[PDB]
Amino acid sequence: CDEHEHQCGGDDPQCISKLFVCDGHNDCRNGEDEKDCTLPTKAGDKFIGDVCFDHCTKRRPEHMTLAFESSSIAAFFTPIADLHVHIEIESETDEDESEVSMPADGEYSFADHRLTIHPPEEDGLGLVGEFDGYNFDRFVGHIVHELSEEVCAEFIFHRKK
Amino acid sequence: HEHCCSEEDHRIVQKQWDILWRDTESSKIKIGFGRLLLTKLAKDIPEVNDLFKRVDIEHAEGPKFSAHALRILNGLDLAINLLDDPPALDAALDHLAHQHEVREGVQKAHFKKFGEILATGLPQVLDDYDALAWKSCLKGILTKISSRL
Amino acid sequence: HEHCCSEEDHRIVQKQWDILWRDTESSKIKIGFGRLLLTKLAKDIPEVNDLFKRVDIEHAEGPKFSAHALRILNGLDLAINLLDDPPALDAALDHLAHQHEVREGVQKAHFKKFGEILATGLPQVLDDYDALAWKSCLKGILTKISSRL
Amino acid sequence: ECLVTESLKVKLQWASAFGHAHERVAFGLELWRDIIDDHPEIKAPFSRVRGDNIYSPEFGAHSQRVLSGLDITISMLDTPDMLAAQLAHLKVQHVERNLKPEFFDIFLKHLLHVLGDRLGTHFDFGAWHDCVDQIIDGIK
Amino acid sequence: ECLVTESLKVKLQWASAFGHAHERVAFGLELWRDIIDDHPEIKAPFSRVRGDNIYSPEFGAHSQRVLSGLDITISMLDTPDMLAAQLAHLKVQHVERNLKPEFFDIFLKHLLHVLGDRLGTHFDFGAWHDCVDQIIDGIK
Amino acid sequence: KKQCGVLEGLKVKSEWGRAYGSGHDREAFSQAIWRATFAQVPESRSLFKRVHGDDTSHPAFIAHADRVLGGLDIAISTLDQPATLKEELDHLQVQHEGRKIPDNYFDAFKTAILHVVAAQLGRCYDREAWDACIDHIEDGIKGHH
Amino acid sequence: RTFQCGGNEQECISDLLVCDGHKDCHNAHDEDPDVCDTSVVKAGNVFSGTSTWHGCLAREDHVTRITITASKRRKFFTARIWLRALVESELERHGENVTSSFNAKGYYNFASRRLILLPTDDHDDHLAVVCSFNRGDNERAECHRVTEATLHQCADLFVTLEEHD
Amino acid sequence: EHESECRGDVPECIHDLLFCDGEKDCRDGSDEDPETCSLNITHVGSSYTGLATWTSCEDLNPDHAIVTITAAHRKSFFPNRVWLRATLSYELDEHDHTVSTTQLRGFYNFGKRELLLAPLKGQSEGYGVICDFNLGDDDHADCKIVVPSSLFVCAHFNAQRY
Amino acid sequence: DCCSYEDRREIRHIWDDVWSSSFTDRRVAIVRAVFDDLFKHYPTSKALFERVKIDEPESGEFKSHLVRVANGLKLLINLLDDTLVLQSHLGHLADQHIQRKGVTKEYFRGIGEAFARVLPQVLSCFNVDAWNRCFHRLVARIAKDLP
Amino acid sequence: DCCSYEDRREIRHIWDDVWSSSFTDRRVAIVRAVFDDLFKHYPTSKALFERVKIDEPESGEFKSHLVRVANGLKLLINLLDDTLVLQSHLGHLADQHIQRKGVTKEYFRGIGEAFARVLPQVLSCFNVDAWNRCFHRLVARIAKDLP
Amino acid sequence: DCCSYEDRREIRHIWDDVWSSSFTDRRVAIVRAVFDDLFKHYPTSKALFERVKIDEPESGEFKSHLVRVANGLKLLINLLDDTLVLQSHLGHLADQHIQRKGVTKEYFRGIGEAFARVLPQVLSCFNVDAWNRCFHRLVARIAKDLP
Ligand code: HEM
Ligand code: HEM
Ligand code: HEM
Ligand code: HEM
Ligand code: HEM
Ligand code: HEM
Ligand code: HEM
Ligand code: HEM
Repeated sequence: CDEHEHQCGGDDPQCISKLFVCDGHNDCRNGEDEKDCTLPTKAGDKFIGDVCFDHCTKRRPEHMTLAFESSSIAAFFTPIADLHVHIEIESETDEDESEVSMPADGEYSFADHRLTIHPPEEDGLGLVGEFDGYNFDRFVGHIVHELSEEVCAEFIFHRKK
Repeated sequence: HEHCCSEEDHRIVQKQWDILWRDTESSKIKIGFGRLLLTKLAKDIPEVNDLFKRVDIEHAEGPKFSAHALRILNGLDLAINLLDDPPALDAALDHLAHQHEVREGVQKAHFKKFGEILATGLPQVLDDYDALAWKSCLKGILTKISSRL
Repeated sequence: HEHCCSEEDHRIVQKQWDILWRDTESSKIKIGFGRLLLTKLAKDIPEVNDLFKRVDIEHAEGPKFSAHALRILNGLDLAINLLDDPPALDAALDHLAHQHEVREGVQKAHFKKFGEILATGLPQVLDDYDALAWKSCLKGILTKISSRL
Repeated sequence: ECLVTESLKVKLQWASAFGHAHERVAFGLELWRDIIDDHPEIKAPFSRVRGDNIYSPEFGAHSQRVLSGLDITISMLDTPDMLAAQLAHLKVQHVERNLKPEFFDIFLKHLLHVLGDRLGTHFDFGAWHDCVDQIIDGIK
Repeated sequence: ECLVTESLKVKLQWASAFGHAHERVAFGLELWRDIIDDHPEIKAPFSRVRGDNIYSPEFGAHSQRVLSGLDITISMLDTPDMLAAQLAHLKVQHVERNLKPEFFDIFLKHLLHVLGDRLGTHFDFGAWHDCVDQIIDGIK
Repeated sequence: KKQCGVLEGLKVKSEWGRAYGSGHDREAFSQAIWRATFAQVPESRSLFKRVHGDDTSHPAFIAHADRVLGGLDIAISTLDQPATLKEELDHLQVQHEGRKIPDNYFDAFKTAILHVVAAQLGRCYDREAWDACIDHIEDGIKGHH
Repeated sequence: RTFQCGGNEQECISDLLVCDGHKDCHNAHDEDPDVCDTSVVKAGNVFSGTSTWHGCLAREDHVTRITITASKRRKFFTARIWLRALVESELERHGENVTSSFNAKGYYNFASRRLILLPTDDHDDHLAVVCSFNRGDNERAECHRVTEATLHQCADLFVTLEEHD
Repeated sequence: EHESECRGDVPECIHDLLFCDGEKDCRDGSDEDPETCSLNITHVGSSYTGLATWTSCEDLNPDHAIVTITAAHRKSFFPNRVWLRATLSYELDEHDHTVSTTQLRGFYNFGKRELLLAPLKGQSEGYGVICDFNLGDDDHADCKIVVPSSLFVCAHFNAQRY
Repeated sequence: DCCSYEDRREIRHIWDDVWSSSFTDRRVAIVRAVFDDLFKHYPTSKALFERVKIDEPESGEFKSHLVRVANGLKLLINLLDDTLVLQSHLGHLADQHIQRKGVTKEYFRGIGEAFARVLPQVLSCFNVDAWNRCFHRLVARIAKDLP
Repeated sequence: DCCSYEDRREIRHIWDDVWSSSFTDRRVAIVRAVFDDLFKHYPTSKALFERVKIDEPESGEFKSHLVRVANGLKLLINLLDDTLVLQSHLGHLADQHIQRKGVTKEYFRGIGEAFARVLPQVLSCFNVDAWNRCFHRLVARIAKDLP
Repeated sequence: DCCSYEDRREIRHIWDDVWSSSFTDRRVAIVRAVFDDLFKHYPTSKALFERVKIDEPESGEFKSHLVRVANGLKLLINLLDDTLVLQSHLGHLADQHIQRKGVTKEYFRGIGEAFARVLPQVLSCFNVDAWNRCFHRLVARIAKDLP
């Protein structure tokens, strides 16, 4: 595809702009952009990642947790469906058995399957989820300095069952 | 027909034409760059000076006229960024011609100059460009305007 | 397991040797570049001058001799481009020796000069090259020719 | 001492370093910019081509017509007979203008300069320097 | 003012910019080409090495023997005792030829020039310029 | 007149350069021609008993084929000078003259080169242009035209 | 543009020996059915599919369909398949549905598995088509229409094998 | 370089001397599992093959080449590496079918999964071989004969096992 | 009619096939056949070019004419990727043709065909439509006033 | 016998292991052991090199000899990727050895062994065959015109 | 407290959003609002800057003040990837503030907040913690030798 465009083609590539996936009506002449409007992440769903490598050091945790307060859909225009998420981190050191759970609010985009978390603290660390698109039990999402767009630390999340 | 203003050319145009607006806060650019194009027209054909009375052309830096200078370049801009997907552009320009139609005292020979100003005016304000390309596209915009006159 | 003229060298040769023929219409190149190699031979050993009577060497620019100059470089060329896959090359050169055999009055010591001309002649006509490499390969071509004399 | 083998090499190296297209103009303008920094008076005769500012167009046009000439010269440099003919016609163009015979001898010094950086250590100076003389003398 | 530390730095930077192999010859010939464009008379003494045309071989050979010398010098520049020994033997080679004492002082000016482009803004001029003097004076 | 057409003479001169290449593909480009020829005329192998022409992949034969192209390269190289061609070409006459070559065979070896060139070459060439030029060379070696 | 064997062992072989009826690779991967597979262009097959246009001849996105007409294989030089075909354009310009057509010759490699069609005797533009069957399967194919000289791309189109019988 | 990612769900990057050690140095302890310690590849007598192309030396034209493992030892106190000996053999093409036979020694590294060998000493035509088993199974490879000094790539052969 | 863009890349390759060499053997023989094809349809023009000894087909001079025509013609092409340097060099090349007698505005439009009848025999792949369209806008501008 | 090519790359690595430093501590100790191994088999040569105060094994001078031998020897190697500049610098280095007395053609063929004798003990991976082949064609071109 | 490193890359992007233009319309309006926010909390300082005709908010002069503050401030930032050139240019910029009267050590620690209270309203993504940390070590090195 080209830049902000999205590739719908199953067997006969058709290149369409990003703003028309789950638009509400047929744009891709296949008809393959409307099949996907079911949202995958339901309230109460709880993801737990393990660290891959970490240079953005607040508490440099062993592994951190992520939960969904509530998903919500703006009725009229729904490529994007906003979220409330806790982020729990249970640390340990010399001294203290500190805790944390900062609330934030992201949005999941049916377009490129990414979810975002807007910085929970003022430190300006966005968490950029990315699914593969066919799985939804795990994502390779990793943290980013919201200003600079630089990969700092990765985690591999899993759904719990 | 079918040949003039080929696909590959306007890709060059849009790229070069976009080098100006890479800067932010470009309101002042195209006010100024627009303010010159109308005055420099009046000093060739003096007749047209009468036409701009409603916008008060007598004040060059005047606010009431300045806001008109934006609307001409901005109206030209959407034309260039819409060059691809032709069937829309025809409708886009058709609505400009009709907009110049109800206005009286607009003579077809004026644009012929306005092209020659701009065709030799442009090469001062850009880094690089292929004159042959711009020549093709601006014949497209201008000639189709005035088709109602 | 024999050492002289190792694989990696002739790859260098073929690359450098090919820089000449990158140009098209190279008939005139190797006519001229061939015309010099035979004359410059006669002014060292005068004896050999008699051998070329059949081709009329007396005319340098003469057509009848020019067509002979091609055949020598062209015959040398196929030798170089065939350096890889050795067992063919042996048969290739073997057929040249026998071609020089039936001709009478060709003395083995001649080639020893013809190498020294070419070994010091070549460095003028190329951009870059490793003299050590060429030295190895041309000992291969020349020494194997004349093995019938 | 030139015209044979030692001439042939100048052709091959003329092909490479001279480049092509937008790379050609950039070559020419990089030449003159050498000599005008060295010998400031040389820009007097160019008032016809607006040699006030070399980077301006219309001189860009000129300097390419220049190099194009060397092509005609160097290209036919093998066949001696037809060589003089172009050299004959060429001088005629330079008769009607104010020159010094020393500017020519200066030119070849700064031309073989610029080819240095692109060819580094690889070429025969002897081949060029002497065989550009056979071009330059025909202009006197 | 040349000392244990401010000398040490010259060694490390000599390693990098000096390069290796085909890159070394290209370095040397890029040096002399600087000074001969600046001071045209300097090519008088080189008639032995055919310094008519520097790009020709056999001068290429020479200029590398030159730089190789600085290696011997700069390499031993830590141990003061053995330093003078090479400086002693070196001057002997330059006694029998026509020189001016000003060409030396010129040399170090144009050598530290060329290292500029390859090292950009990173090095101690003070370290070089003073510590090349300790090499140059031993030749007088 | 659909003859060597001195302009068209240099047409093939250019194309040939692009087909007959550098590197070891040339040795492969040779194999094609012969493997093609023998399949048209099974009994033509008898003429090569001296060169080990029984099997075509044997090293002694590979050498033989390069000289053939090598020789033919000289021909197509110079169609500019009508003098030197007739000189160089005339040499080939006395090469073949000492044995019996029917005019049927090197009509087929003509057909062979065409197909192989087309494949080897970049999708574009004019047959009727090639058809003339190599046929001029064929009239050459045959000795009478 | 040389044929790559693959398997236990691999190495180059020049494109002109690929399917010649002679062993050329050591393990014979080149004379096999799965690579030779004489007919992916047997006459009567029809291919279809749409084409975007990002190059010259700028117009709306529409449907095309190439159909193979002819086929030939000279049993002396067996290495390529010379063939004819017909190219169809169902574009709607305006005021009707107007259908362009032309005839095209060209050939089809076994080495590279890609056919190439040039228009014949056509004074009119008609830009040439080039395919490739890189899928390893014989239904689908990637094509793009190209100018005959420079060979730079234009109009990337995909095609499918229309159903036989 | 100089490290090897782990085998499991979550990729970490751990230094090469810590595999098959007898101490877990990962997150999950991938280093203890028989999906890694399995010796199936260097059991004595195994042999790899596949015809080689020569680029750098000998220019022999593609002909078969095998590697074989004559004897393997694993020292009880330093289980990180499997020391072993081999014999490379490849077909010179003269007239009759003939083969020159180098003789080798080297180690097998569980990290890289790549055994690497070297010529012994006073052996004609001293070559060495580098086999990477980075494909899925313990069979097939992408080897290369190299000159022992530079690790410059003499001859590249993609080898299987019978 | 609109040189466009793609047509220029079409040219740049076409011209690279005919021009490729450091020798002049080929570049001569091609351009000589252009005029040799021209004079057959306008024998009146042959009365001009007397200054160059036209009467001798093979002269030691006449070549030195056609050679400068090529190197001038080739000089045009290598500017098409960079315009605005064309006009300047175009206007110049125009004025060198008004300083003499006998320029038929009619003859320029003639040689436009002359290539179109003598190109397709040197090359193989060739675009008649392209070469013919972008060539007029060259010639139509070197015959701007008259002659 | 044919320096070839691959042998030269073989050298350029071997030589890079011994020569790697900006200090002279290592380059000295290696080359000194070359001659120290030489004189053991040709004590007659030791009668030469009296100019440099040979009799002192650790002199403030003698080092300043061996150091220039290395930097001269290392100067050879760094030319092998570029020939034709070797011959010139080879012929030069030859003539500097004919201007004195007591340099026998027999001595060079001796030191050829001297490296092979004890140069390995410094390195680990080493090719005797390579270093021995390309070294003669250096030395057998020094003793050509010398007795 | 330790400018560190990543904080500097954090700055270099933040500063690139505010400074991006060749026009001065934006760079002015931002920095003017800094002092306009400063004077609200320290009206005493406004008694200084009388030399520049402070009393006119839109003077033909006053802009020519703030403009040099920016280009001076921007001059600092573009050195952060290269230190040791900072100190020199830091010490210089310090001394230009001691040659006058009415510059209190208390004023600098004030404007440190002035950006923080009103620097973001211009940007969107912004790191308060970073910009606040690396800015003191700039300013706390200006007020060292000053009362
Ligand atoms: C070349 C591209 C041009 C464009 C895109 C353009 C566009 C416009 C538009 C859109 C308006 C109407 C504004 C509105 O609807 O509120 C306008 C007004 C006008 N234009 Fe143009 N224009 C162009 C060139 C010219 C030229 C060459 C002339 C005269 C020689 C001209 C004379 C006028 C006049 C007299 C008005 C009257 C506006 C008023 O009184 O408020 N325009 N133009
Ligand atoms: C170095 C590579 C050489 C090659 C590849 C070569 C090749 C050839 C070939 C193939 C021919 C026969 C032409 C034919 O049958 O059509 C020929 C002819 C001849 N060669 Fe050479 N040659 C070489 C060197 C020499 C040298 C060094 C001499 C003499 C000093 C020599 C003397 C001759 C002579 C006298 C003929 C006679 C041709 C005639 O009578 O028409 N060649 N050469
Ligand atoms: C070295 C070989 C030289 C060649 C081949 C050469 C060739 C030419 C050519 C072809 C022209 C233009 C003719 C035309 O436009 O029709 C010309 C013009 C000119 N040349 Fe040269 N030139 C050379 C050297 C020089 C030098 C060293 C100078 C020094 C200043 C010079 C100064 C000029 C000037 C001023 C013109 C412009 C004439 C005018 O505007 O009327 N040329 N030259
Ligand atoms: C800057 C440090 C310098 C060093 C280390 C140096 C070193 C040397 C060396 C080693 C030789 C050759 C000895 C031999 O081949 O046996 C030599 C020769 C020479 N040096 Fe220098 N030199 C230096 C500066 C200069 C300068 C500035 C000049 C200025 C022209 C100069 C002119 C020459 C000449 C002409 C020769 C040639 C002797 C001959 O060929 O007979 N040198 N130098
Ligand atoms: C364009 C067509 C041909 C050309 C240019 C050509 C050229 C040549 C050349 C250059 C040789 C080299 C002789 C030598 O090196 O001593 C040769 C040998 C030979 N040619 Fe051809 N040839 C052609 C067609 C044919 C055909 C069609 C045949 C047979 C069907 C043939 C049979 C032979 C034979 C048998 C020899 C070798 C004679 C021997 O070994 O004693 N040629 N040819
Ligand atoms: C089609 C493209 C053409 C180009 C680019 C071209 C260009 C040139 C150039 C550069 C010269 C040399 C001028 C000089 O040395 O200053 C020349 C000479 C000449 N051209 Fe052309 N030419 C073209 C076509 C024609 C045609 C069609 C005619 C006549 C029918 C013509 C008549 C001449 C004449 C007579 C001269 C000789 C000038 C003299 O007598 O001194 N040219 N041309
Ligand atoms: C094997 C490689 C050798 C090389 C590359 C070499 C090179 C050199 C060089 C560059 C010098 C200094 C010349 C100068 O300062 O102008 C030198 C000095 C000398 N070399 Fe060698 N050399 C070698 C072997 C030998 C051998 C084997 C001998 C004797 C058996 C020898 C005897 C000498 C002597 C006596 C000097 C001192 C010259 C003087 O008294 O000033 N060299 N050598
Ligand atoms: C926070 C960073 C600041 C920087 C980087 C800075 C830098 C500068 C610079 C470069 C000048 C112009 C000096 C010249 O032209 O040579 C200037 C002028 C001035 N600055 Fe600042 N300044 C800062 C803050 C302040 C503050 C907080 C005050 C007072 C509260 C102050 C008071 C002045 C005054 C009075 C002048 C005018 C000098 C004159 O009277 O001519 N500055 N500043």
